[PDB]
Amino acid sequence: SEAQFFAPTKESPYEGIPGRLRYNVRIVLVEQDKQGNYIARRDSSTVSKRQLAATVIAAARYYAQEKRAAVVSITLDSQPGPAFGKTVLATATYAPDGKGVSGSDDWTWNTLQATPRGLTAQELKIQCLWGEMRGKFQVDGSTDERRLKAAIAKKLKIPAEKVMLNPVFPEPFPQEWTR
Repeated sequence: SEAQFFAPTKESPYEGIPGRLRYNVRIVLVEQDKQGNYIARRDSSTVSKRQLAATVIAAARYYAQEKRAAVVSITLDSQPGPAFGKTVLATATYAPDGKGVSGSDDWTWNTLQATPRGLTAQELKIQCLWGEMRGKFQVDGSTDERRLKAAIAKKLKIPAEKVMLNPVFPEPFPQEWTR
């Protein structure tokens, strides 16, 4: 039920609401390799929903303190990559003063989401191939999923019914987990 090692991939402020700084951050799970270097976590399928939630909760609390932000949004991605080369594993928005994003809301925590588990090395590889190859499979402004699924399947020598960008959708997570 503890937070996992993470590294930010993107950080940006939003000051649209006068006197209420928002800080939006995208994070990924990391691990140490044999050489002691940090890399994108190879397999997160054994990471629980509770651990994914604890990671975004801890990151939100960290950034609120460090950037002196009134509001902090954290998105945990499956791995580094383009928009369609990764998926959301967990999310959390934190407003320490209990006034939400607007400054007149009545919440401290919102947009609490976490997938039931992380992804396997194979699921992560499929996502990476999806992101790299999809540009060659554009037909009338949309991805030809049938042909993209088949080309990944042929490359990895696996069935096409195992090929998808999002193998596991996020779920809400309880408010009591943030206490």
